[PDB]
Amino acid sequence: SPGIWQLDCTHLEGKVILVAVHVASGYIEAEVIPAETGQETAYFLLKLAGRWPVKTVHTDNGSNFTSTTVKAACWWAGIKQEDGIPYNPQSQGVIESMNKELKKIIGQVRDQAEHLKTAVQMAVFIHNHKRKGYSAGERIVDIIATDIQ
Amino acid sequence: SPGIWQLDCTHLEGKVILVAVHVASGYIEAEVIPAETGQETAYFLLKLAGRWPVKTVHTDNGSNFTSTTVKAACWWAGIKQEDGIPYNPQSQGVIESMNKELKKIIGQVRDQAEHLKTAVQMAVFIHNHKRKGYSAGERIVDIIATDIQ
Ligand SMILES: C=CCN(Cc1ccccc1C(=O)NCc1ccccc1)Cc1ccc2c(c1C(=O)[O-])OCO2
Ligand SMILES: C=CCN(Cc1ccccc1C(=O)NCc1ccccc1)Cc1ccc2c(c1C(=O)[O-])OCO2
Repeated sequence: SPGIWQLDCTHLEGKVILVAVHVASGYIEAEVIPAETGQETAYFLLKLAGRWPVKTVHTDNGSNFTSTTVKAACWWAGIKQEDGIPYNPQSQGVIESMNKELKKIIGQVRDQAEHLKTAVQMAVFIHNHKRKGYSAGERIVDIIATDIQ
Repeated sequence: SPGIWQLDCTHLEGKVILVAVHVASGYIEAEVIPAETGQETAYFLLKLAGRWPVKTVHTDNGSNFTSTTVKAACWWAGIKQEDGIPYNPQSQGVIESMNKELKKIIGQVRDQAEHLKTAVQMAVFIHNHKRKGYSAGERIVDIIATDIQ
């Protein structure tokens, strides 16, 4: 549970926003890329796993699941690459809700940056600090610290 | 001190590696950029602060300290922007040592990636996971969790 992340890909302004969600906390990391490729996805996971103890990744689609570059990054970083089949139906909904919330925040900050990537990082900030009470940033640290002890 | 980070800029292969060190743990995040500008430094800090509770940043040089874009990002993200003067002489040495260790790791992984940015993320991964016994990634989580509690 402390080590499980889910990949999520959403679109805006003709660009792609790749998101990793820490399932147990709702904490996120995201980046803007021109298109979702195996190489972009691989690099994103390598970044993520150098930063948090990533044990398992539920990939966002079958192409990233199949991708030999994505499998190579997961091998490199010690990550168990799994499919993203929502055996729990509530998962599709949580992710769609998350994409809608993130797009809302992006629109609230959109005029504060020329580039979409800036707005996306502002939205990540607001999302992770939003007190729900604890924030997602607080919850991820507590979950992992509890795990280490 | 759970919220204090130090910026560090180093060079390799005619490119710039921008590093943020979490002082109390030695945990790092880094990126490759073509040149250190205020815009690049501002964007990097915005990413960092959406991911960890960044309270204070010791800037790496006077230009980033002066930079109005860097000040604007620190304002946006709630970061107290400070100078980086090593009033403590041991700070120079610690950072110099980290740069040499990071470059060493980059050399050990260099052939496993075409692009320097890939090698740099591999190096961040090895650095944050190295047990010295706890790893820097373990120490940062514990420091911040204790703080939240
Ligand atoms: C001259 C700086 C460039 N602009 C100015 C701007 C243009 C249009 C609207 C507002 C602003 C503004 O000053 N917002 C406050 C602010 C500044 C920095 C960080 C957070 C908030 C911000 C910026 C900086 C670094 C970046 C960027 C961008 C970006 O515009 O996307 O993209 C990659 O790294
Ligand atoms: C087909 C992918 C391209 N290469 C292949 C390669 C070229 C030269 C030497 C080795 C390799 C190799 O397969 N290493 C294993 C490996 C693959 C992925 C992640 C970690 C380790 C890796 C790569 C992937 C994504 C990226 C990259 C790069 C990069 O080469 O820098 O840069 C930004 O996103």
